[PDB]
Amino acid sequence: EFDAIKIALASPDMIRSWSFGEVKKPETINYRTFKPERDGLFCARIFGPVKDYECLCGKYKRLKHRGVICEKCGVEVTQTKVRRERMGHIELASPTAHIWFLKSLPSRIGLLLDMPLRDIERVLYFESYVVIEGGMTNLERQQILTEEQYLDALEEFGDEFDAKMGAEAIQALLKSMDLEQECEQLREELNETNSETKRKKLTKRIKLLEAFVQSGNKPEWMILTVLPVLPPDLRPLVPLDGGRFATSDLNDLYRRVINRNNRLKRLLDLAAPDIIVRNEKRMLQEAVDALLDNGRRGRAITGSNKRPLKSLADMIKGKQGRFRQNLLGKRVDYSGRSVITVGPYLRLHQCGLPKKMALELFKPFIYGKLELRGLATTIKAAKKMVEREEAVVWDILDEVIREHPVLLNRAPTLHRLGIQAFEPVLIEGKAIQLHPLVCAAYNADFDGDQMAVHVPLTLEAQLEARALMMSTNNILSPANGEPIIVPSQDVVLGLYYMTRDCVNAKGEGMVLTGPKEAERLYRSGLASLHARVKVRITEYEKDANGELVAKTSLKDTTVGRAILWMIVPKGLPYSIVNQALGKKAISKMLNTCYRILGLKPTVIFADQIMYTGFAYAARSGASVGIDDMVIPEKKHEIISEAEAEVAEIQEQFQSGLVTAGERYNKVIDIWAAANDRVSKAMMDNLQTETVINRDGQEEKQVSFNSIYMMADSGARGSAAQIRQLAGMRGLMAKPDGSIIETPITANFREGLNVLQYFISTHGARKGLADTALKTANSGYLTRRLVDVAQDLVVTEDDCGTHEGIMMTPVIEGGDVKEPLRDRVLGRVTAEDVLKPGTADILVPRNTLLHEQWCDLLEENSVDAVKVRSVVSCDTDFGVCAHCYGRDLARGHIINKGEAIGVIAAQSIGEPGTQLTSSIQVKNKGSIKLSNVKSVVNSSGKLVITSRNTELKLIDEFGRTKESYKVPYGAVLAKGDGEQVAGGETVANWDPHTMPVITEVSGFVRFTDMIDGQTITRQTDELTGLSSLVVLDSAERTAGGKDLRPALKIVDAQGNDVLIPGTDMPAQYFLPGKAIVQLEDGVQISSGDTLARIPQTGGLPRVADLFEARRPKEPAILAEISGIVSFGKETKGKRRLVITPVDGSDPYEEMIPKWRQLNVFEGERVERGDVISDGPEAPHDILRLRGVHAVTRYIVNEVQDVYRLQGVKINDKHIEVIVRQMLRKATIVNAGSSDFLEGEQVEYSRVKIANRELEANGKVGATYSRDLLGITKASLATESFISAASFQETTRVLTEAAVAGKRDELRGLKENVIVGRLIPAGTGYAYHQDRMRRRAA
Amino acid sequence: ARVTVQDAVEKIGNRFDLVLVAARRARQMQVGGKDPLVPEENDKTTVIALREIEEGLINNQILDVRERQE
Amino acid sequence: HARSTGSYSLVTQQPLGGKAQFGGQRFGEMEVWALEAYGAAYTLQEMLTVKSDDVNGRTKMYKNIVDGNHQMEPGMPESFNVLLKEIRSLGINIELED
DNA sequence: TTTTTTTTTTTTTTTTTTTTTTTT
DNA sequence: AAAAAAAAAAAAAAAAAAAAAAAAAAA
Ligand SMILES: [Zn+2]
Ligand SMILES: [Zn+2]
Repeated sequence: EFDAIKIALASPDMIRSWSFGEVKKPETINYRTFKPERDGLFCARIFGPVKDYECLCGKYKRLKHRGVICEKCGVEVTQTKVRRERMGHIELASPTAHIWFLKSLPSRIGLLLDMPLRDIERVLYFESYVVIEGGMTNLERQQILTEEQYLDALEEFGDEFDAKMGAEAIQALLKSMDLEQECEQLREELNETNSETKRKKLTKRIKLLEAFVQSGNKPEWMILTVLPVLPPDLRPLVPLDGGRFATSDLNDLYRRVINRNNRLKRLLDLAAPDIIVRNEKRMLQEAVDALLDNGRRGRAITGSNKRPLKSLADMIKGKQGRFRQNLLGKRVDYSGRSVITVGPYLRLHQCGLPKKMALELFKPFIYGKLELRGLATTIKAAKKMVEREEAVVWDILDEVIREHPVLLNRAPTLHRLGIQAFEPVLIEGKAIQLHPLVCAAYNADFDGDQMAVHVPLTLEAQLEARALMMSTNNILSPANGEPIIVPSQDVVLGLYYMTRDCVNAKGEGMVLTGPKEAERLYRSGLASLHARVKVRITEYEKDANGELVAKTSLKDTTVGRAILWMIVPKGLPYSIVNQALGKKAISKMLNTCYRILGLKPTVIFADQIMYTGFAYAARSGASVGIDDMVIPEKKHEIISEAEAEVAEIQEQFQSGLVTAGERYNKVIDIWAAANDRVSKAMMDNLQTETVINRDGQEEKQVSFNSIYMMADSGARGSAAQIRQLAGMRGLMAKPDGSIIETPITANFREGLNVLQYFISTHGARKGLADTALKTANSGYLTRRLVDVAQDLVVTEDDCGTHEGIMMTPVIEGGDVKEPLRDRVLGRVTAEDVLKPGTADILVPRNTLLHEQWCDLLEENSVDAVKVRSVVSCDTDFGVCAHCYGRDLARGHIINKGEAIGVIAAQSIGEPGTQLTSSIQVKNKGSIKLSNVKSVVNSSGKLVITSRNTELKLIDEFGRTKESYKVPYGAVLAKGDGEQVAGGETVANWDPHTMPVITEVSGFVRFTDMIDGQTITRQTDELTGLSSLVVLDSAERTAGGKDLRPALKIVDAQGNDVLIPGTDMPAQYFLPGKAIVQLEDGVQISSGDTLARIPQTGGLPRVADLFEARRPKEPAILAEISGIVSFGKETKGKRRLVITPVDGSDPYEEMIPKWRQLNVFEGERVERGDVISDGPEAPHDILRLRGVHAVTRYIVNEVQDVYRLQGVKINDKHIEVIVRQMLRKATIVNAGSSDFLEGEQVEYSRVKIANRELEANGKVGATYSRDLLGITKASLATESFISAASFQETTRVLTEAAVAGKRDELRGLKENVIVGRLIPAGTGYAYHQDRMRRRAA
Repeated sequence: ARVTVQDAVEKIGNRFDLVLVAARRARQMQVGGKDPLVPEENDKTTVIALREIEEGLINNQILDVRERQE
Repeated sequence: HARSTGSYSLVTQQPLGGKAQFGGQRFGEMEVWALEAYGAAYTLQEMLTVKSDDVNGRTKMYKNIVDGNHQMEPGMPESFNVLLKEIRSLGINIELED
């Protein structure tokens, strides 16, 4: 088969080659005999016959006349399907411009001639003339002229002057260019020019011209001369039942075009006046514009139905276009759908299948088996027998169904666990019975949510659905290493009720001879389900070298746990089933079984757990009545206290003691406190209230009140969803998001009056609307993410590299949010981890860190691990397997072939439907400081003179547990290495004020300070001290504006005090609005304060992060290390110049004046230091801080957003999306290579080019990495078909055509469209073979 | 009757050579040229091939060896 | 409702609308990622090659299944040819170089 | 008085899955 | 009786990307 797809412009000769006959008339079919109208969009001698092996004239109507052409009518006697391929060609009487190559915003013709698009559209409208090589006499080549100017020029010159208008003039301009000479001249201009905007324009036009020259295209081909016509079948004219014809809009546009062309040719023949022929030419231009791409130039022309008709463009692009409706996914045979039910008797790997639907699906299989068995003489007899539904067909169907998996698939398949293959089990009825547990994976609830079943047909597909997609194989999610078979909401309640203890139940305290005796006692009713007893249990352990050893002991348990123990497999220990067994305990029991035994034991264990949980929940009869919501006895007392408090606060407001805001805050505070008290009283009276006796007075126990059982167990409940039943339901928010002063003090057990219920509808409608729009935004985000990752396929075993990120546990500022184990588990390291006792290493360089290695690390208490990350993988066209790590739903290293890009995209996108002072030390440890500059203050304490100081709590074990960021100028109560106790405020600072603390001591002298010009006169009347306030630039006189107020500290002798350590005198050039309090001749110490200068969403934030959109406040960083200074200020901005001590000085930056600064004109700041302050732009982080910095920032941000809502996403996926995000690079130096100076080239191409150049003696080029948003990181792709599906299609296809690009069908998308095998899954090897046979 | 393929992936690595090898073996068994090795017990060619792979009497190497013998 | 050999469309050879028209289900853009995430290639290949689109392949597998042979002859989707023709209707020339 | 940068303004894309009196 | 295209339509948010026009700010 073919290997690559080429796309390029169409020359008129090529269009002639495609076609098979010109169309000369608008007719379609005769109304009396609906047969092709000659020379009409439906012909017979041009676009093939209408009937198989039959001519239109009917002279030859036999197969034996194959290939002949009937003399009467000239029809080639062939198949009718040839009508699907033959094309025509319409010869325009005038050239017509192609709208795609005219009105695409980077208009190809617009910048080809360097002519403004307005002046081109004016020409196409016959509104003005244009010189066409008129000679260097009086007018220029590209000069435009109006009617009067053209007439004056014609009077001036009759000859040696050529001017025209319209498509003819544009085509002449295109034909008259010299691409090579123009390219050389423009390259010279680019070399000489310096203007950056002019530079970019010249490089863009150079790139266009060079692309044209390299490709076989010619500029004149842009202008349309010969118009191809789609084959008739693709625009059908079928007669609807009853003599009515259904036709597409391509026909209307083509008819319009042919009619206009006929009128134009007739007018030219008749020699009509200039105005009429010009009008007809313009109208033909508009008609062809509508046919090519309707609704772009002018307003879309409608039909008789008053709607914008669909043209070829609308058929290509759009969600209804061929790409996204008939290529990337199509309706599928051997398929069906229905509603679902529970069907708990099923095993984990078989779903029900209605008899009727199953019969319809597997019909060809039934026919094959029947004609094999001989019961059907012919296929028609078999069809009739199946249709009548004979009794023999059922045995055949049950024979076929035996081993033939069917793929169940829900409608929103967000992630790969939304298509799973079960083994059908025939069921009477019309419901697709589905195993209950898998609902958790599907998020399928039996409220009428429908499901589709597909049937794998081929042998390979059957084995695929048997070995990859089976439900029993997906016992572990792709996003995180936790199971996805957690017993969900009813099985869990059954186990919880069945694994419990009652202080005194029937038959408590006897001794049993094992689980069998316990079950036997329970069934007869002699001993209650849960009564404390002693049982002899044998538990097995595999501590030996794969050999199980048993140990028998007389454990103390309940009869319920004794019954449960018969289901747990051999290996697990008894202590797992010796507790309350809620939802976390049971899920962790499943996880322990999976990790200790394997897969099959855990599958059978899950099935048994489900069966027994259902059975014993049934035996419980766990109900819920109106006596199971015990409203607290002290609720009314709390509400009375709250009302008294709010009344007192209102009275205080009447006295004016409290302002409106303060009283509002106090009232909300008291209401929150009262609500919390009520909830606590509720829980105390609900969870422990049950009291019984056992040979004594009384004793308390965990209560069996049904709602407490359904809340504590985690089975469809929570402490939050309760307290709206018994205790008051708190406060409700208004549409603005505010919190209403008066909460609603009635729960659901007591009913809500009119106003309180009406208040409690803002929340409900806000939630419903948020969900309704969140599903849409999440779908869009998932599509973009998976179309940015739709190339990542693991093709290598190891890239052989050392680079990697440094993974460390994350600390928000307080306690650790996530330890090192969760983030590091199942990844390949980058260097030999070594214990704090660095005399020996800890782990090898390239060992997959499984559980044992992580536990060893925890024992040795390591802080950071240099781990290889996908962002750093050195492979091209993929990533090394060792770079990715553990497979996440396989317990081993990733498998060479898994399409990590798609699974990572789906993992990130699925949760989208689940989204929208001082310091206090907690633990006892030693203070540590990182990147800190500090000096002793006037009072003997320590003051930080650095910006990026980080405090850490190094416990006695040497591991950080707490981290803090300190602003500039903070007083430390203690010092580094000083052990401190919990609750100690080691440091404190003022949230307001910006200090200018100094570094020297001595008398204060008024240096470069002038009243009025630099400062004003003001006195703090509160204390009577005169303060020296610096005026702003917009107020101070220009005379003193050049002068910056400063404070040079000197001694009593007049000598200038020099900065400690350094030699420069200490001068602090104060900025505007600085309030110096201390006056002249005032002695000050080091660090004395001179001026106390005064001062998102869940899903949208993730969308912005992956789009890499510059935030509202683009906090600018230190572009280069060096001392700061101010240059020539301008009106709108300040000139900040950063000059290194020994580097290049000239760089400067314009900063808006209103922006707040953080450098006092003398702080030497290294590269990357935040100059402004605010949210960072990821592009800045990538450009300055490197590659690891931006990936770290993105990972941290997205993980914060996700963990905020309690969703886990292993960081590999975000890293993969990041690797795809920053994949392009812009050349800085061309070097010995052959790359343009500023051209933006894919990273892999430049990388391999540089590597293979360095293999030679030539010097490689320098590249600056670039970061592009997901949408733009997708639209700029090597292949054009892959980028032609998910985005603007007109732009992509136009760019591909003009560039003459060439796609090679290498990704996960182009192969999908073309129908060939996939280079990711089972087809991987095949593709490799296809590569190996080639070039061999 | 079969449930899982864990032993199969343990025998043949990559869980993708498994699918292809089982597919080819089942294809030989299905078209009426060849005969099975493991005693058929009412299963289908796919599950029989997976039984052969799991028990360890066939893999890509053995399959190619039996092919080149013929 | 389920379909196995219902009548196909005319413009792009594919199954028809659901239920009353006897059509299949939509293996949509979101249901092809669900397979690519797996190691599923052959199943996807058939799901968008011979189950819906390729004009002769579905008939060939029909006869094979009736003949007891489980295989395919994938060919190329007819909708891809439709897209090629529709792109060629514009002024852009597209072909399949080998 | 010309030229480059930066800013503004207009325009172009995207926005979930399935189920009728009048000329030839 | 077979065919056939004008209109005066007018209308939407929200958000963001990208190209074109306009205004500083010089030397
Ligand atoms: Zn004829
Ligand atoms: Zn690598």
